[PDB]
Amino acid sequence: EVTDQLEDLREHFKNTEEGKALVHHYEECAERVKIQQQQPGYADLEHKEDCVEEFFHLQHYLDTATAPRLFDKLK
Amino acid sequence: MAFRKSNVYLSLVNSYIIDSPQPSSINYWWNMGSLLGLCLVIQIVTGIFMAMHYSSNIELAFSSVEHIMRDVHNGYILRYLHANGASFFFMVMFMHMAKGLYYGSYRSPRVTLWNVGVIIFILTIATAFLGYCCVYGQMSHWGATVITNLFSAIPFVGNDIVSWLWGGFSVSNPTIQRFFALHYLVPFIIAAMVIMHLMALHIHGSSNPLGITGNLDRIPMHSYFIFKDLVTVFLFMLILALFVFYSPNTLGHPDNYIPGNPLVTPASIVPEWYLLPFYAILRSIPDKLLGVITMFAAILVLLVLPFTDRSVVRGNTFKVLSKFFFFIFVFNFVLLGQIGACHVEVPYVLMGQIATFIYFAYFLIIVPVISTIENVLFYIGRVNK
Amino acid sequence: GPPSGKTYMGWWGHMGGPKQKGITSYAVSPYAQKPLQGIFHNAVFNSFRRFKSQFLYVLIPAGIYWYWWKNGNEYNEFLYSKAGREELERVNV
Amino acid sequence: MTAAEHGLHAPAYAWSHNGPFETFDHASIRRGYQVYREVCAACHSLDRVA
Amino acid sequence: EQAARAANQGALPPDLSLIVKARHGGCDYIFSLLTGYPDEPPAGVALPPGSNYNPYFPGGSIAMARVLFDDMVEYEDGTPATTSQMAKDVTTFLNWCAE
Amino acid sequence: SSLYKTFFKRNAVFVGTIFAGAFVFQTVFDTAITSWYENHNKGKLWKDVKARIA
Ligand SMILES: CCCCCCCCCCC(=O)OC[C@H](COP(=O)(O)OC[C@H](O)COP(=O)(O)OC[C@@H](COC(=O)CC)OC(=O)CCC)OC(=O)CCCCCCCC
Ligand SMILES: CCCCCCCCCCCCCCCCCC(=O)OC[C@H](COP(=O)(O)OCCN)OC(=O)CCCCCCCCCCCCC
Ligand code: HEM
Ligand code: HEM
Ligand code: HEM
Ligand SMILES: COc1c(O)c(C)c(C/C=C(\C)CC/C=C(\C)CC/C=C(\C)CC/C=C(\C)CC/C=C(\C)CCC=C(C)C)c(O)c1OC
Ligand SMILES: CCCCCCCCCCCCCCCCCC(=O)O[C@H](COC(=O)CCCCCC)COP(=O)(O)OCCN
Ligand SMILES: Cc1cccc(-n2nnn(C)c2=O)c1COc1cnn(-c2ccc(Cl)cc2)c1
Repeated sequence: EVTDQLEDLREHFKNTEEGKALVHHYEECAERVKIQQQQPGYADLEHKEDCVEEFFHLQHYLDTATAPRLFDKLK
Repeated sequence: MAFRKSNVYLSLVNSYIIDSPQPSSINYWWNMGSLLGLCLVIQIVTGIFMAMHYSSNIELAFSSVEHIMRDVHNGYILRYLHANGASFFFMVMFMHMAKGLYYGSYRSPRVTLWNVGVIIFILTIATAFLGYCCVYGQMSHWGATVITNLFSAIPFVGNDIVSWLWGGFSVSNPTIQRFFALHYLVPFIIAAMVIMHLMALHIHGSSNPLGITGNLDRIPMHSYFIFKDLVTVFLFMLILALFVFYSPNTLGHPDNYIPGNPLVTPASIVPEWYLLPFYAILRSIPDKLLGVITMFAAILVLLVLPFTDRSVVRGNTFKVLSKFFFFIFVFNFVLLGQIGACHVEVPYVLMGQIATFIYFAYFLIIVPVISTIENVLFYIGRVNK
Repeated sequence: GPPSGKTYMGWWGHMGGPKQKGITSYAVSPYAQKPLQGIFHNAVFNSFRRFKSQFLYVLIPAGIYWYWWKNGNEYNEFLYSKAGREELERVNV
Repeated sequence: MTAAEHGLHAPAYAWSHNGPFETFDHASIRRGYQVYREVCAACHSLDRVA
Repeated sequence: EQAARAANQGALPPDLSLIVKARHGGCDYIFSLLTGYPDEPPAGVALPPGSNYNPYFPGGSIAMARVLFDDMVEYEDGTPATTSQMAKDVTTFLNWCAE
Repeated sequence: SSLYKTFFKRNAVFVGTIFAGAFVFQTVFDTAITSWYENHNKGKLWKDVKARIA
């Protein structure tokens, strides 16, 4: 009947364009590595692209925005 | 005469803390030596009351420190005052040595007073290392592994000192049992060196911030400096109480709350904050034998200081160039502690190497050149010709 | 015991300075002076005067060592990012 | 090292026992043992607590 | 210890008596560890067989899966047992076990 | 003024009052500090939770 409060705030601060600037930046990374890893031949490689750096930039903004705002919603 | 001057025992108290002649212009930097006598008393008293509940076996050592924290009545006060008191003991001693480096207290006739002080500083480092290995945390095992492996590089005698320090083949149960017995003993050698320290002080007395003779204006110790000594004692106990009761694990490392394990290494091995400047001198030398020489030479280079100061005035009150290079040396010692807490990466292997060069070039190059320059500048700025 | 080697300090009466002649001194008891007179004109000004003399011998050595740390730090964060992945090579070895 | 090898940085929530004059919430200690007994004790020990 | 690694695919789950004081972060790290498992890993990473992604663990890959879900306990006082509510109460209890 | 042997004249009343007050102050400062602490944190102690499970 009541969902958990941390994932409610994690989408409400994804409804700002401060969030959409970092959502779209990580989705651009995901669609570059996936027209890759199906091109013919890898284990050729020694280094290739991840999206861990673009992941942490979106996670860091979400914790600056929800940390002072949460424990008044819990009991 | 009075009874306090004719008794055999009361006259020593009267000649040291009651009727002792003092220069009337000394400031609050001359209060650090009495405050170090209070620091030694707190460490001995709280450690004796904790030794009644401690076991030094390698399978009982970590859990007996937990027994003091949880079961002993007011046992958490004893440990927190002991672990935080050692950091306050090292902070005042860094301020004590820096005052005498500033006001010129190492020169004649106080050279013997400066040489006994260097011996106390080596015994205080050895004491804090031995007691940190007695908790037997995960930082205690790998800090004792790294240090004891340095003595295997001594030429033609290396696999003896290390097998005599271990009592076996690695850091094991004979190492922890003998480290606690030596930890009980060296605080009593330090207290005998403190008595010999105050004997060399009584025959010449203190200096002053002016740096000239003080035999023209003296006031007694009692009723004037006992109430000035009392001001910094109550400030000391209040800042110490703020750490023991409100932030007791700030000057520590959380990996010491894991029991030690010879089969798992930690991701980051970092000493306490007062050994970080000397840890960074060791990692700068790529050789193994030359690295252990340089880390011990960083304390024995304080004994060349009466010979390289070529100035004719004592202190740093009226010396413009010598006041500039005193704070180059201070902030280079705070940069050396920050390098020693970082990873070994490649902006930082060259920053920690040049900063070790500034440590040794201050004592042997910068001081004897800047000293003689100000002797000539004082002369030609006065002599009319 | 026997007397030992001589020093540069004595005791009350024979402290060991030059002979004095012609200096006078005066003082008044603490019970006659007003309580806490020198609390203003003291740190709000005096120590504001003593700071302004001796601060430039501290702040110029401090600024060189804080420029060196902040500039050396931000080159380490660049070398361990994705943009600084090729320059981590050819530098470390 | 890289930020992937160090781990993410935990933020600063507002716990009711932060501050120099604060006490534990003993109604949140009581409910915390109920989550230990039902979810957590299947794989973890609590060997220092009598 | 051999029976503990035998039921957890080689990994050893630690003792939780001093886990608050033995981690960089304290109460903030144990709370953010549990309520921090993503629904999917980031694109490009390759996990070992039998691993989970959690970005608060150094390295990214952890041997503990997500164990808290909604309405899995029922409190006696009547508090709604959500994911963040139950994760708040273990960290308050476990901080008392250390101190 | 004219209260000094009633206050702090005597050697045995300079130390015979600051030792006398050292226990009277010891119990009334202890009580008033404990009373302030358990009202700043009212509602979280075990005394308040045990009265809620009645
Ligand atoms: C962790 C250990 C805790 C215990 C440490 C004790 C304090 C160690 C600090 C080192 C030190 O003593 O340096 C003092 C230095 C020069 O001292 P000075 O004799 O020239 O100034 C006497 C003045 O006339 C007041 O002298 P006054 O007669 O007013 O004494 C009262 C004063 C006493 O408090 C202190 O000064 C304690 C330091 O309190 C008041 O001011 C009343 C205010 C309503 O003053 C300075 O130059 C300021 C430099 C800052 C030093 C920071 C050290 C870096 C770590
Ligand atoms: C081998 C190991 C040896 C130890 C190496 C040194 C370790 C560094 C320890 C840090 C504490 C040392 C800082 C203070 C050193 C003593 C300074 C001193 O003795 O006083 C000098 C000066 C007095 O002022 P004046 O007497 O010149 O006033 C004019 C009167 N005509 O008074 C002053 O100028 C004080 C000004 C403020 C000094 C503090 C500034 C911050 C220092 C950095 C501390 C960083 C801690 C992290
Ligand atoms: C100058 C004096 C001393 C210094 C600098 C010193 C230093 C230390 C330090 C730094 C620790 C580590 C504490 C921690 O990190 O938790 C320690 C531990 C310990 N010390 Fe001392 N110590 C001194 C005197 C003594 C003496 C005389 C004893 C006599 C029994 C003693 C008994 C202990 C004990 C029992 C421990 C056990 C572990 C613990 O309590 O944490 N100490 N010492
Ligand atoms: C447990 C350690 C120590 C104690 C108890 C101690 C105590 C004292 C005391 C009481 C004084 C009297 C003047 C004053 O109070 O400032 C003094 C002065 C002095 N100390 Fe120490 N000290 C210790 C360590 C050291 C160290 C480590 C050094 C130097 C490496 C040192 C060098 C000196 C010098 C040179 C003086 C004379 C300063 C002057 O008169 O101007 N001492 N010490
Ligand atoms: C419900 C409350 C639980 C809490 C608060 C909790 C907490 C923790 C913590 C703090 C760690 C250590 C993280 C670290 O080492 O940095 C850990 C590790 C672990 N836990 Fe739990 N846990 C819980 C339940 C469980 C359950 C039900 C399992 C069942 C299999 C489990 C299995 C593990 C394992 C295997 C590890 C080791 C992870 C690794 O070292 O990679 N835990 N847990
Ligand atoms: C102008 O220069 C000065 C000067 O400025 C000062 C301040 C002094 C003042 C002197 C000092 C500050 C010296 C400080 C003295 C020491 C450091 C002595 C060393 C201390 C000890 C050896 C500690 C003694 C050991 C104990 C008390 C053991 C305690 C254990 C107990 C009580 C356990 C009891 C157990 C049971 C079961 C009851 C000078 O003498 C002096 O020179 C003229
Ligand atoms: C490392 C060693 C440190 C060296 C110690 C130096 C500091 C010691 C003095 C500390 C204060 C101790 C003084 C005791 C009080 C004075 C004693 C006295 O009145 O002298 C004695 C009392 O006799 C005793 O029993 C001494 C007991 C010693 C107790 C030791 C704990 C009186 O002797 P007397 O009347 O002859 O005085 C000479 C007058 N011209
Ligand atoms: C390495 C390490 C790693 C982790 C914790 C520690 N450590 N050992 N003791 N303490 C208090 C401490 O932090 C240490 C030791 O660090 C250092 C640095 N220099 N020394 C040193 C210097 C001179 C002597 Cl005679 C003995 C030792 C010891």
